[PDB]
Amino acid sequence: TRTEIIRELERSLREQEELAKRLKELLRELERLQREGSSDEDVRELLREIKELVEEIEKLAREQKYLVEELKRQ
Amino acid sequence: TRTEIIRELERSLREQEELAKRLKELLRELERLQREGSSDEDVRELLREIKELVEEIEKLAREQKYLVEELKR
Repeated sequence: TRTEIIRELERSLREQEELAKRLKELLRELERLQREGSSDEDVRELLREIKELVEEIEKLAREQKYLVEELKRQ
Repeated sequence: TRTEIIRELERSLREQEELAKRLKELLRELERLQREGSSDEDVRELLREIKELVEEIEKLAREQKYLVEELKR
């Protein structure tokens, strides 16, 4: 039972890494668009995707809390 | 101990929660700056802060993987 929870937790932590990396990429793009100028629509589109990723990152935190509690309760 | 490693994981997750909370807060501000207009400097300043928070979230993932590796053994 320990191993199965750990495998799921490890997947979740990998996902956290990947989402943070993607978020960094989008923020880099936003900085470029702001620096060289762009349409308001172009900025809003990046902000929308950035918002989605941050919401996904929040979800992972709740998952990981649950999985760590499972490991604690064994 | 398993107990002490779990406590470290609990700490790291609390830190992750707080960063996520702050990150949403700053993004709301960023949306305001774009919506209501602002100096380029104000936007760049906020983006610098947001970038730092995201780097910490990535750092915490690596810390948490390290702690889980300890827990497995």
